[PDB]
Amino acid sequence: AISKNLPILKNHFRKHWQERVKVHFDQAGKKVSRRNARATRAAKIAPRPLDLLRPVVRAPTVKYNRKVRAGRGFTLAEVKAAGLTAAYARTIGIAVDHRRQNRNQEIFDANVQRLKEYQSKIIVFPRNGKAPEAEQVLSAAATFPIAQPATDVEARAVQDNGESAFRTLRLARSEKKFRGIREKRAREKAEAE
Amino acid sequence: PSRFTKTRKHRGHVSAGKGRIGKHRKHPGGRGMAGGQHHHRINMDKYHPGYFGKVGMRYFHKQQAHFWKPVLNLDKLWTLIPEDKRDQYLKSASKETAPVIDTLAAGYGKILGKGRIPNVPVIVKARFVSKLAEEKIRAAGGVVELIA
Amino acid sequence: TVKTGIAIGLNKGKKVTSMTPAPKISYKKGAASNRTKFVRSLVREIAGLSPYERRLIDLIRNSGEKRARKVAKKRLGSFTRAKAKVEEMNNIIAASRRH
Amino acid sequence: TWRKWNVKVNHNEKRYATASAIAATAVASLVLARGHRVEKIPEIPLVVSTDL
Amino acid sequence: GAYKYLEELQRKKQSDVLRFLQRVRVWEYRQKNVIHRAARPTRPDKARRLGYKAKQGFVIYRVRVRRGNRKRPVPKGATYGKPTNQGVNELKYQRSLRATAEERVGRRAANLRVLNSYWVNQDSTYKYFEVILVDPQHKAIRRDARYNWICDPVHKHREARGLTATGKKSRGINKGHKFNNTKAGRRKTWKRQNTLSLWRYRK
RNA sequence: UUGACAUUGUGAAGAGACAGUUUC
RNA sequence: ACGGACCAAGGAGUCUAACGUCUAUGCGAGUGUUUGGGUGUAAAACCCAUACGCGUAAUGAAAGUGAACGUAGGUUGGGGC
RNA sequence: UCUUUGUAAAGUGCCUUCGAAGAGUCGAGUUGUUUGGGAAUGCAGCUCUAAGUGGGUGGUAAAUUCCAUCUAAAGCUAAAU
RNA sequence: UUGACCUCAAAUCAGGUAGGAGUACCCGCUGAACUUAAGCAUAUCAAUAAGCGGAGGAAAAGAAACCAACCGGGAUUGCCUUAGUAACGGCGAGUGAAGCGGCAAAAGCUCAAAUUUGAAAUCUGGUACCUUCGGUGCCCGAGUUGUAAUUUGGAGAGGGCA
Ligand SMILES: [Mg+2]
Ligand SMILES: [Mg+2]
Ligand SMILES: [Mg+2]
Ligand SMILES: [Mg+2]
Ligand SMILES: [Mg+2]
Ligand SMILES: [Mg+2]
Ligand SMILES: [Mg+2]
Ligand SMILES: [Mg+2]
Ligand SMILES: [Mg+2]
Ligand SMILES: [Mg+2]
Ligand SMILES: [Mg+2]
Ligand SMILES: [Mg+2]
Ligand SMILES: [Mg+2]
Ligand SMILES: [Mg+2]
Ligand SMILES: [Mg+2]
Ligand SMILES: [Mg+2]
Ligand SMILES: [Mg+2]
Ligand SMILES: [Mg+2]
Ligand SMILES: [Mg+2]
Ligand SMILES: [Mg+2]
Ligand SMILES: [Mg+2]
Ligand SMILES: [Mg+2]
Ligand SMILES: [Mg+2]
Ligand SMILES: [Mg+2]
Ligand SMILES: [Mg+2]
Repeated sequence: AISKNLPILKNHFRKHWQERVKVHFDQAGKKVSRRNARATRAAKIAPRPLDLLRPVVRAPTVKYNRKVRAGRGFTLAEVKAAGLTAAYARTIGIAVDHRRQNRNQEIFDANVQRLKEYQSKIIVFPRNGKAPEAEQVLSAAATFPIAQPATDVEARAVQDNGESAFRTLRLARSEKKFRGIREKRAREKAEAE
Repeated sequence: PSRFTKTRKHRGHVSAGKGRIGKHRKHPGGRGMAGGQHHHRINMDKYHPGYFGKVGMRYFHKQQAHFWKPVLNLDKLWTLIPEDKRDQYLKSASKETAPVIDTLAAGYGKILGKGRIPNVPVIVKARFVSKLAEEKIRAAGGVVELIA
Repeated sequence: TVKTGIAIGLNKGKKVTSMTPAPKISYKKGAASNRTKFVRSLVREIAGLSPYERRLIDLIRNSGEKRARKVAKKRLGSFTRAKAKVEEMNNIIAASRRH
Repeated sequence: TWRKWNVKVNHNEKRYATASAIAATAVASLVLARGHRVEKIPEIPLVVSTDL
Repeated sequence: GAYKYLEELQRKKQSDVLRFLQRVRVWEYRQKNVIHRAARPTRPDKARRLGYKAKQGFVIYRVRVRRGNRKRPVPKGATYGKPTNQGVNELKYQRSLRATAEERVGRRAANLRVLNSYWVNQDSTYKYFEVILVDPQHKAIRRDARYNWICDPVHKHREARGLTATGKKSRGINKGHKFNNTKAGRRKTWKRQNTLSLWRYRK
């Protein structure tokens, strides 16, 4: 029934919803279990740092392309430029992504330098021999954090030529909107001698 | 808590506040939005005009991220400079050394012109700008550079 | 080609330094090979034509390519496949008629 | 089971109440009223050496 | 090799050669039992590319299944409900006939595991299929690391659970926006989308 | 129950219209 | 007119999702630690990054555009000073 | 503590030709069902049935130009659930 | 006449395997109506209950014929969001995802299509012995209507050079 001045509600509770109620009573228990699992895995793989090194990539879409973030793995071109094979990089703790491609030089150099830093800061134990002392560092991400590149200086000179950025945007929008009809018009005008 | 509810006060009183005649029942007028066009019409038309019918055209598979464009007014433009360089820039308004404000980095898509910035030159980098916002920035002595 | 450097327009977007990644071996999934061209030619001259291919060739000879394309669009599922099939019938007719 | 059991409190209000409780520990009348036998304590707050 | 010629010639199903072979073979299959063992694959290249190998422990069965719709098995066509559920005749089974074929062969040969199947023939009444099966008990399969995965008990009756190629297609197991209802299992997706999730500190 | 397509192939006649096609 | 032979015990506006008005509290152009991580005397308490929600802009079906003539205006009341 | 092994195995740079990649399947029509998927989201039945600089997808049906992106019709795989 | 081959049989032949139970969770099939719409048929309940088949300690999914349209991301799963939104709906009642972003966990790969052709290099079984979750010798058999090595698109292969 409808009465009084109230917003129209859309509470979706017309199915057997009480059969599928999940209450996360186990939030604390699962946090403890995750911490125990991490401690167990760290002990099992010691002294490896519990996570692979990840590349820096640009987030897609207009909403997020202003930010960089960790990607899945380094490209084959990036690994080759760093001077090692993908098969060996995967064995020395480098995530490798065969399906990502490089079209951005700044990203490519950033990831190559990231691999150079990793290889400079890494110690690889010989396959057969006496291992030297090495304390376990747990986080490659904390050791090699992702940094947002600097886009501009803090302050500089005003260089104005009176081009009216608003007019620039208007004219770009108009040029795109009328690009097709102008091409057609030029096509028939060219055809008519 | 239950001890503060009118249910405790209604103990001993027959109808529990629901009335002897009206006599609280299950769904006397229907369930949910039943009767919006028939017997709840007056409430619908008085409190929710425009509820029934279609307006406009559909957009199949609309992605809200395409329309991401948060707005920043000129009167808040100077809050994108951290306060500890803010006063240093406010005094000595210099054309040769004017602060650069990257509004996209701050998380904005378009600069709007609610107006009255101080008469100090600034380089405002934005994806979009309103005509009045650009005129006020240029009047203050700055410039808008377009970025993507 | 290059991004203009503004948020709208024909080539909108940020101007970055391009790199032209090396070509994947995929993107050549549909490429023909000498092995496959030989196999397909031999199988075609072994098996011959389907009844609807015979009908298409007859229609090309009598009624023309427009009606042949219409019938091939009915038999296959799409206009683009009809055009490709009619072109292949035309090559068959030309090879059977030449010399 | 899906009755609400835990209650969210704003972090700042939690810190407000903690600060007030800490300051109340330094009021002799408040501790005595709360029920502690501090009638012969030298001074409140009571600070002892780090050797403890 | 010759498998490439076999692959290309099999695609010429309305050529005179294949029309003749299909008519003779369909009569031969119709004479035999509905399910019967095949001495060798009829299409060896197709069996190869579906995973068949000519070694002990690989078995081929041939099965025919009745074509057409699934008539709703209600007495006298009476459905006791609303008009939207009153249909009897134009209803379609949600699994393919090749899935029905695989399941009947697996029931016949419960000691084996259905690996794959392929179409071989059809007439108006029956579609004919050949099913590749692997014997999990044969030591030639228990060794040979490339194939002893199917000895794992989790692969019991995968044709019954829709884990073959036709089973995954009928289940709609594919990537992309066209399969939003069915990527991780449609009943699992429905449970996830219809679960009320409440936290300790209510959001 | 009636029509269409599929199952569905092979000879002729010959209504023909007209290298052949096409219904009959 | 209907229920009630008698007594004991049990016996009926609850919880949840979303929300309106009002009130209290914190902080305020911001606000929300508790998805998660850290930590722990271990489902508690304590601590925290990036995001995200709502808010700080509207309007149009939409493409779009987008808030100071002026002591942020004038007139009439207006508590207090 | 034994051991064995390089003419085993694997890896990398430059020049040349090449580079096989799944068919009653994809796809199309129609019927039923299903989906938020709307000139049709998936599935299935019947009919038709491809190609190889090809094919699929790019959420308004169609023709004509491009462009982007992946590589189906075969298969295995722990954890977080 | 004798010996093969193919196909099909028989045996209380040698050795195995399937069935049934449980079924909270999982993978499919089949499949309602009560109910709501203040009536009712599409719709809703609900792609649910009941019915049927099939697993495991998890299952399923899974290394893109993906998402996108960006300066691009990059197997699968799950949480927080997206969002009660785009959209569907006697456009009524109702219903209703997905991309991006933060996070938990992270892991990658295998066949078919290629002449070993100067050498079927492959495999079951039986038997004898032994260091017995197996190994070796011998033998029969399987297999060229193709068992090994080699390659899986990110590649990779023949040749040359190093
Ligand atoms: Mg009273
Ligand atoms: Mg009473
Ligand atoms: Mg009463
Ligand atoms: Mg009433
Ligand atoms: Mg009325
Ligand atoms: Mg109905
Ligand atoms: Mg009465
Ligand atoms: Mg009485
Ligand atoms: Mg009584
Ligand atoms: Mg009582
Ligand atoms: Mg392929
Ligand atoms: Mg059904
Ligand atoms: Mg699997
Ligand atoms: Mg026996
Ligand atoms: Mg009703
Ligand atoms: Mg009623
Ligand atoms: Mg009624
Ligand atoms: Mg059930
Ligand atoms: Mg078990
Ligand atoms: Mg699994
Ligand atoms: Mg692949
Ligand atoms: Mg993903
Ligand atoms: Mg919202
Ligand atoms: Mg629904
Ligand atoms: Mg090799």
